[PDB]
Amino acid sequence: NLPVEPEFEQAYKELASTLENSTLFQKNPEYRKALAVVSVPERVIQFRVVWENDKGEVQVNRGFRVQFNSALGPYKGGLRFHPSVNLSILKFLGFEQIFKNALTGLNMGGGKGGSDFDPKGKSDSEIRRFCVAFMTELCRHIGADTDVPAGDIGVTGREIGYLFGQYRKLRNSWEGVLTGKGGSWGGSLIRPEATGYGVVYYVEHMIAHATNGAESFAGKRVAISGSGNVAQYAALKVIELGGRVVSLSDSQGSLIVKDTAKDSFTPAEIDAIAALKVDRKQIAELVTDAAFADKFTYLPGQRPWVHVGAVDVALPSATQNEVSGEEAQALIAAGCKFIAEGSNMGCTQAAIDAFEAHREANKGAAAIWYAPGKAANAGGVAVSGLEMAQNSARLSWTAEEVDARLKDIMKSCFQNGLDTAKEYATPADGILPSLVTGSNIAGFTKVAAAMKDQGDWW
Amino acid sequence: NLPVEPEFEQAYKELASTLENSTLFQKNPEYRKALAVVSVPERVIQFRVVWENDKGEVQVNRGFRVQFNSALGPYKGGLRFHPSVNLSILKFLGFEQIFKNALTGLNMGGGKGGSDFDPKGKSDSEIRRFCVAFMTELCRHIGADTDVPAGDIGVTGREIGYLFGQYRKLRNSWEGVLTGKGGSWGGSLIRPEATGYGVVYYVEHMIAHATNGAESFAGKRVAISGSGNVAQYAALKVIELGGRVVSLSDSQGSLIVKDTAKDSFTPAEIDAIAALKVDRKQIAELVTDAAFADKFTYLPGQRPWVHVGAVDVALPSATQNEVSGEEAQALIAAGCKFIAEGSNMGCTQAAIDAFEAHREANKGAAAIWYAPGKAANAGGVAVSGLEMAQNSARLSWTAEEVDARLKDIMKSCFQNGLDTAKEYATPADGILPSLVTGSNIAGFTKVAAAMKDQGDWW
Amino acid sequence: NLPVEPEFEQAYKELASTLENSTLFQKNPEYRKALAVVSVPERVIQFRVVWENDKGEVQVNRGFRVQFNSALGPYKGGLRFHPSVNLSILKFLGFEQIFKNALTGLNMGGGKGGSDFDPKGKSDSEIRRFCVAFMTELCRHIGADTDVPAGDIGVTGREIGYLFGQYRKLRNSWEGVLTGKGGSWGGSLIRPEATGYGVVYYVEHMIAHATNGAESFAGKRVAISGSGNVAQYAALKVIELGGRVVSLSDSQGSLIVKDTAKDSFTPAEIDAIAALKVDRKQIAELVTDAAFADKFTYLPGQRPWVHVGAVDVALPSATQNEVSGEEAQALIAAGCKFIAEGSNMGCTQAAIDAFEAHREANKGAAAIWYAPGKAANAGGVAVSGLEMAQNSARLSWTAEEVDARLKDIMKSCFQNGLDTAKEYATPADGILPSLVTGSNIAGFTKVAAAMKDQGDWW
Amino acid sequence: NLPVEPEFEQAYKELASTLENSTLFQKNPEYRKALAVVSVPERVIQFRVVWENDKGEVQVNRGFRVQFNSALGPYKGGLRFHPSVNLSILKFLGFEQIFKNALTGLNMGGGKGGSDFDPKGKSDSEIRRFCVAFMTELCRHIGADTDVPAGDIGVTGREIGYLFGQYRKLRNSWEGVLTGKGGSWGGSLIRPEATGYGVVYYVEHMIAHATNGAESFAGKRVAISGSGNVAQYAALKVIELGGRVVSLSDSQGSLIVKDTAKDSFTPAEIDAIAALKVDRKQIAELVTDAAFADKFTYLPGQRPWVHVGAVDVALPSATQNEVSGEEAQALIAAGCKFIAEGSNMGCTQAAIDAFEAHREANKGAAAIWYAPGKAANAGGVAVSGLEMAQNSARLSWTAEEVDARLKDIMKSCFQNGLDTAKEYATPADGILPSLVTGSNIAGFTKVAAAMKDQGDWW
Repeated sequence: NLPVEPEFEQAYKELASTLENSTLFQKNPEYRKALAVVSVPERVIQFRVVWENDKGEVQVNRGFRVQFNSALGPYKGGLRFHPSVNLSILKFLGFEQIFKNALTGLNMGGGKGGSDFDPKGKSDSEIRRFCVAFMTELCRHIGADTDVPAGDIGVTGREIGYLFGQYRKLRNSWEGVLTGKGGSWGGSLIRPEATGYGVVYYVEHMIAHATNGAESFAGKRVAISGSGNVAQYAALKVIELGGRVVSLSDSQGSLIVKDTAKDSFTPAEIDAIAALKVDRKQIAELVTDAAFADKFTYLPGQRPWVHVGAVDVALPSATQNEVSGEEAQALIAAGCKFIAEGSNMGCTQAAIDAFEAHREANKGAAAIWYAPGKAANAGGVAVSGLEMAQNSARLSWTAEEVDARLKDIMKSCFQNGLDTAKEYATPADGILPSLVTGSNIAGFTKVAAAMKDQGDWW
Repeated sequence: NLPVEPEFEQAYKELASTLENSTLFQKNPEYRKALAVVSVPERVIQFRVVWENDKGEVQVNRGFRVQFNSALGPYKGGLRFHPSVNLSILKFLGFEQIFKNALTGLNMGGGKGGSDFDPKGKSDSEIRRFCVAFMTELCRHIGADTDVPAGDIGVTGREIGYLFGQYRKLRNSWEGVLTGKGGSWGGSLIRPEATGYGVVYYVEHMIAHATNGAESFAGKRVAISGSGNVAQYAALKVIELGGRVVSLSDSQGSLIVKDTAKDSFTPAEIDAIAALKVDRKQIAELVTDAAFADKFTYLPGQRPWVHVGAVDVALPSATQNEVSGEEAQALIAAGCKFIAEGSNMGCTQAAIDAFEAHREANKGAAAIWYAPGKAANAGGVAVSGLEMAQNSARLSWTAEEVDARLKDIMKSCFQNGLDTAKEYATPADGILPSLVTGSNIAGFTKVAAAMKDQGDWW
Repeated sequence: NLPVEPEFEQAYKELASTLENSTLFQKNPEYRKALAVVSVPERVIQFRVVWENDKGEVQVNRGFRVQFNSALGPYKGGLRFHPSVNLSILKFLGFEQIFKNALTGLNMGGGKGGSDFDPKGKSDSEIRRFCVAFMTELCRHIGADTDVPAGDIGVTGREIGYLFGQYRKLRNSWEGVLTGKGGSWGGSLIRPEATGYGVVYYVEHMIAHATNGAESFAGKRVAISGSGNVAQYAALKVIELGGRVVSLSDSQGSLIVKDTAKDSFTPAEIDAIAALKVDRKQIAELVTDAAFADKFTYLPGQRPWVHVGAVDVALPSATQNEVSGEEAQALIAAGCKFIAEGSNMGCTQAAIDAFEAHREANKGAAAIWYAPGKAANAGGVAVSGLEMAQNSARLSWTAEEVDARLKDIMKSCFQNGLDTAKEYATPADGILPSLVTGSNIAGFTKVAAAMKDQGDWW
Repeated sequence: NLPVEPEFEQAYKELASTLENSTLFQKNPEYRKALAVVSVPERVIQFRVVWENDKGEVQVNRGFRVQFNSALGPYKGGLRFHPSVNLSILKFLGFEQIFKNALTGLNMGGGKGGSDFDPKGKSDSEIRRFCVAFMTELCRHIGADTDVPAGDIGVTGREIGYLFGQYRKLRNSWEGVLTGKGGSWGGSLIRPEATGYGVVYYVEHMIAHATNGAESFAGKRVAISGSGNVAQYAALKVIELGGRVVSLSDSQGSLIVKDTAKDSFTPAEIDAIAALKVDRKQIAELVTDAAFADKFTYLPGQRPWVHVGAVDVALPSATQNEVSGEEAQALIAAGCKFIAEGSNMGCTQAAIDAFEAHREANKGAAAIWYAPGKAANAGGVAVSGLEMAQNSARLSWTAEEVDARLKDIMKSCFQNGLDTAKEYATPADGILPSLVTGSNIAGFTKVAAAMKDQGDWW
C-alpha cells in the first residue's frame, strides 16, 4: 500500500545493492536492520501555502519539509522552489543529503524542503508574498537546533532574505535558523565559492595520495567544464595552484580554449565568462565577439570536451550525464586519469563503469580515479556548517579562516572515504580503492553506528 | 507531478460535480475558488514509529495525521490502525469528515490520523508499546485546542487508554486531547449508543416532517440490517419508541423473524445478538434454539436485501456496498420509501441513483427518501464533541443531558440539510428534497463562508 | 537505602493490610503489582525559598510539592504552612488524598504541598514576602491542567490571595490554578460551609440505608465537637433539618446544653459561639457569660465523649484523637449508632477497632455504623473541584446550584462505598457493610483500574 | 524535623569547621549567612521511573536530580546508577561538586543526578528501556542552559547514548544537554585522559612552584597506583614528561616493577594492565605470563607504599584511606614530599594530619605537600565544560587544543588555591600553604561572592 516514489526507490535500491555487494554485511549482519530504519524519514511535513499575486488573486501551493535523519546533528538541507517538487523528489534528495553530511564529518542531519512555487516570471512582490506565507506556515517546525534550511534551485539570496525577515517577525528572535544570509546581517565568506574550491581541494588530495606527492596540480589540463560559479571558482583555484584550464564551456556548446594542451584560461577571461554567463547570454554571444572567437575555438552542440584530444583532469559540471563511452575511453588515451564530479549527476554510468574496469585492471597513473558527487563537491554543506558555527559563536571569521577550515573538512572527508574503501572494499594490493563504494559505505556505517548508539534500532 | 490518490480524487470529483449541478455556483461564482483552497489539507504530518515486539525485535511503522480544515473549530479526527492506511485513504476520510462536522453544528474541524499498524494477532504488551511510541512522536502536534483524535477501526478503549497515558506522561497535563476515554478518567455517557440513537432520531425527524406526524418511527417494519453495536442501539431505541425490528443480518446469514409483517424483536433478543457478535459468534447460534428457529426464518449466508420481501423502512447499519441496484429496486418495490442508511456506504451508488430516480418520479408520499451517511450517522461525532464539552467544563453530565443534546444535534442536522436542499436543490411542489444534495451543499457552503470570513480565500 | 518515613510507612502498611484482608487479591492477583507502583510518588519537588523579614534579614525555608497520582485527573491538593512539614508528612497526606479524591467522584488526583514556614507571629508584610518568593519558585510546576494547590493549615485566604497575585504577575494569565480564591476575583460559594454540610448529607444517606426510610435528623442527638466551621455549619444544617445539637467542645471543656436530652443549640447560639471563637474566647468565656451558663451545662476539662449522656449521632469535628477507646465505649453505651467523623483524620485506633467489633457483632438495625473520615469530609474537596469547574466554565454559580452538586457528590461517595463493601468485603449478615473497608477498597480499585487502563502498570 | 543525611551532614560540618578555623570569618562576618543559604539545594526533583524488563514484569525505580547552585553557571553534574543512591548521597556529591566546579574556573554549577537502578546483570535491552523511561521523566528539567548531566558510576557511554537519543526524540532539538557523547555525534577528545592528564599537570605546577623549577618531572620517580584509566593516562603523561613510574596497584595485590627506584613501567606494560582491568582480571592472574615473571614483582596484599624504596611523589588512586600514618612517615623517610590524590576522595585522616604538621614543622624541602582531591580532580569537569563549549561553538576541536585548555585550567585552579591559602591561612616563611584549606576557602569565597552579587543573600 506504499505509494510509488521512482527516484527514492531507485536510490534506496542502489544503496542496498552496494551495501550487499561489499563485505560489510557479513561482518555486521545486524546492520541489515539498520537499513530498514534509515529508509523511513523521521518526519515529513506538508503544508498549504495561500498567497496573493500581483492582480489580487488567491494562489494555493504546497510546501514540504522532509526531516530524514538527525542522528548526527540538526537537520540541514536546502529549499527547492521548482514546479516539479513533490514528496518523492524531496525524499530522494534528503536521503542523499544524510550520507553527504555524514561524509563531510560535521554535525549536520539530512533533510530537504521546498514547494511547487515557480519563481520564473514572478515579480519581486510575488516572491516576497510567497516567502512570507511559506515562513508563516513553516516557522513552527524549524529552529537553530531543529531545522536549518538553506538555498537551492529556486531559492537565491532574495528568497533567503524574505524568509529570514518573516521568521524574525514571527519568532521574535534573531538566530541562525536559515543558511545563506547576506554578509551584512550575519552571513559568511567563501560562500559563493564553496563547492568550487572544495572539489579542487578534493582532487588535489586524491592526486597527492595516488601519485605519492610529485605533481599536485601544476602543468595539468584540468579542464573545468561548465560556466557556473562552481566552474569559475574551480578554474580560479586550479590556476592559483598552477594548473591550466582548457575546456570551460557550458551546457550549450563547446567554448574550448585555443590550445587544448598549451593555452590556459586567464582570470580576466573567467571574469568575462561569468559576466556574460550570469544573464540569459550564452557562449554563442561570446564567440560572436572577436575576443572569444580566435582565442576560443567554437564547436557547438556536441559537448565541451568531446572534440578535445588533450585533457588531463575531468570536472563534469557542464551538463548532467556529459561523460559517455567515447569520452570515457578517450580520457585515459588523452591522459585524463583523475576525475571528480564537481556537480551532481554530471556524468553517465559509463564513466563509472570505465573507471571501475580500468582501476581494477591497472594501477598507478594507468588506473583512472573517479570521485563521487556525494563526497566530491562537499563545499556547500561544509560552508553552510561553518556559517552555522559563525552564527552560534556570534563572531564573523575571515576568508582565510574559512578557507583553512574547508581545507581540513575536505581532507577529513577524503581520508574517511579512502580508509573505508580500503578496509571493506579490499583492493588486494595496488588498485586505487573505489571512491564510490568507499564513500557510500562510510556514510552508511557512520549513520548506522550513531543510530545504534542512540537506540534508534537494535 | 501530483501523486495519484484514487479515493480522494473520486471524493473530490463527486463533490465538484454535486456543486456544479445546483444553483449555487450561479449565485456565488467566487465559491469556485473556495473549492481549490479546501482541496489542499491545511497540514499533513507523517512520522516514523519505531517499537519493539514481544521477541525484542525492532519494528518500524509509519504514522499519519491529516489536519485538513480548521475553519469551524479544532481538528477532530479519528485514529485508524489498519494495515491499509496511507495518505490517500486518510485524506479521503478527513475530507468527508470536514463536511460531516459542518453538518453536525458543533465547532469541530476535519482531520484523520492513524498508522499501518495491524492490531490483529498482537499481545496487549505490543499494543502498549506501539501506542507509547506513537504518542511520543505525535504529542507535539495535538492539543486540547489544536487536535483531538478519537477512535476508529483498530483503535478501541485499550489503545485510547495507552495513548492518553503516554500523552499525560509527556505533556504533564491532564487535559481533554483524546475522545473515547474511560468513564472513570474523564469519559462520557451514551458514547457507545451515539451512532444508533442519532440515526434513529434523524430518521424520526425525517418521517415526522414528511408525513406531518401522521406516520412516526414507531409501528414500522424497521429493518436494521447489520449486527454491529450500532444496530443494537438502533433496535433498542426503535423498540422503546414502539417500532418493530424485522431483519438484523450481518456479513453472514440473516436473522429474519418469520412473521416480519407483524412479529418483531425483543430487548432480550438484542442483548443475545450483542453477546454473539461481540464473541464473533454468528447469529445462527441464536437461531439454534428450536423456538427461535420456528419464530425466526433464518437465511444462511445471506442478507435480507437479496430476498427482502416486505419491509417498510430499511435502516442499513452495515458497511461498504451491501445494498445493490437489484436490491435497491426490490426495496423500492417493497415500499421502503423512508430508508435510513444508518452507516456510511450502506448502499451502492446505483442504489442511490435508483432512490433519487424513484423519489423524483413519485409524488412525495410514495417518494423514496434516502438519508445520506454524512448526515444520517452523526451521533458518534456529536457525542465526541459533547465529551470535549464535558472535559472543558470539568463536570461530567448525566445520560439524559447527553440524550437531549443528541436530539438537538440531529434536529439541527436535519434542519440544515432540508433548508439547504430547499434553497439550492429547489424541490418542486409535492416532492421530497434531495437529502444527499442538501447535506453536501450545506457543508460546503458553511465551510466556504467561514473560510471567506477568516480570510482563507478572497 | 530508602529513608524512614514513619507516617507514610504506617499509612502504606495499613492500606496493604486492609487490601490483603479483604477478598480482592484472590479475584485480581495482578492488583498486587499496582500496590508497588502507587506507593512511589509520580513527582516530588523540593525548592529553596529565600525571603526577607521585617528587619531586613535573609530567611531561608524549604518548600515542597508532592504529586502522587494523576491517573484520574489533575494534581489538585493543598498547601500546609506549618513548622513541622517535611517530605514524610506531605507524602502521607498526598497518599491519603489520592483515595479521598477517588471516592469523591470528580476528576482530581492526589497531591500535597507546603513549607516549614511558621505563619504564627508574623506581620502581613512577612506573609506577603514569603508568598511571593514561594510562588516565584513554584509557578514552574503548577498549572490549571497540571497542579491545583488549595488552602490547609497555615494557608488561609490571605496567603491564597498573595500566591494568586504573584502567579498572575509571573505567568501573565488569569486562570484557575489555586483553589480558595476570594469571591470577587473568581471564588466560589458554599466554600466556608463545604465539609460541614457535606458530611451531613453523607450521614443522611447512611440513615436512609440503615433504617430504610425512617427517623431522619429530627430527633437525633448530634454531637458537635467544637465550634469550628465544619461543626458550625453541620450544626446549622441539622438544626434546619430538625436535628438536636447536644455538645460542643474546643481545646478545653465541653459546651453542652442544660437539658441535653430535650433542649439543643439554636442558630443564634451557634453564631454567638462562632463570634467567640473568632476572638478566641472559646466556650469558657461563654460559660462566664450568664445567659449561656444558665442555658448550657458546663463540664470543664472534659470532652463530650466522656459525658455524652444519651446520644445517637456523633462527630469528632475538632481534630484527630478526640474520641478514645473508652470514649467510644461510652458513646456506644449511650446508644450512639451513627458516629461519622466529618473531621478527625485518623482518630485513636481503639475507637475504630471498637466500632468495627460492634458492627461485626450483629446488633441488627440498632448497630453503630461508623463512617470513615475519608468519605465523610469529602465535601471540602468536592467544593474545591466545583470551584475549579466554575473557573473553567468562566461562570459563577449560585449557592443552591453548588448545594445540589454537593448533595450529588456525597450520594455518589456513599453509593461507591456501599457497593464496593458489598462486592468484596461482603457481610455474611447485612448489618453495617464496613464503611471503612468499603471506602478503602473503592479508592484503591478505582485508582488501580485507571492506572492499568492508562498503562501505568501491566 | 529535618531528615538525617549522614554523608551530607558530615560534609557540611567539615566545611563549616574549616571556614571557622581560618580568618575569613573575622574579615567577612556576613559570610556566615551565606553558609546557611548554600546549604539548602536550589531544587531537588525525585521522580518515578516505570520500565519493563526482558520478561514483561513492570519494575519501578526512583530517579533523582539535585540542582544545588547555579550562581556561577548552569547546573552540571554526573548521573549515578547505583543501588545505594538516595537523596543524602546525591546531596553530598552535589555539595562537593559546587566548590569543585568553582575551583575549576569555568562557568558550571553544582548538581548530581541518578537512580537506584542496578546496571549489573542487565541486558542491553534492559538498559535501553530504563534509559528511555528515565529521560522521558527527566527531560522536563534539563536543558543546554539549565542542566547538563554527565557520566559517573553506572553511566557509561551506552547509557549516555540511550539518554541522548530519547532526549532528541522528546524535544526535537539536537543540542548539547548531556556530556560524554560519542565522538561521531558531537563528542570530545581527551575525555578518557581528562583526570590523569589533569592531575599530572596539577602536580607538575605545584612542584615547579615549590622548588622554583629546581626539579621537573624529568628524571622523577612517580608512584602511579590504582589501576584504571586515570592511572594509565597519568603514567603515560609522566613518561612523556620524563617521569619514572615505580609502583602500581589495583583492587588486588600491587604490581611493582622489579626496580622500584630505577625500572619504569613501559607503555606496553601499561597497555597490558589496561587489558587486564578491562577483562576484570588482575595482576595476580597474570604472574604466570613471561612478561610478569621477568619484568614484574607481584606483591600479594601489601600496599605499594610499604616498598616504595626511592620515591618523592605519589598518587593514591587505589582505594580509600590507602596511605597510613606509619606509611606516611615511611614515605617521608624514603623522601616522599609531593603527594597528590589523583581520584581518591580522602586518605587516612592521620596521614593528612601528619602532612599538615610537617608543613609547619620544617621547610618545604622537608615539608610533605599534599594536594586535595577536589583540586586535582578538576580534569573531568574541565573536559566536560570544554565539551559543552565545543557543542555551543558548533565545532569540534583537536586533541592539542583541548590539552592546551586543560593546562590553562589546571594552572588557574592551582593559582586560585595557592593565593587563597596564602592570603587567608597566611603560613609563615618556609611553610607550604595548606592546599586543602586554600581550595576550600577559594571555592566558598567565590560561590558566596557570586551569590551576594546576584542577590541570593544579603
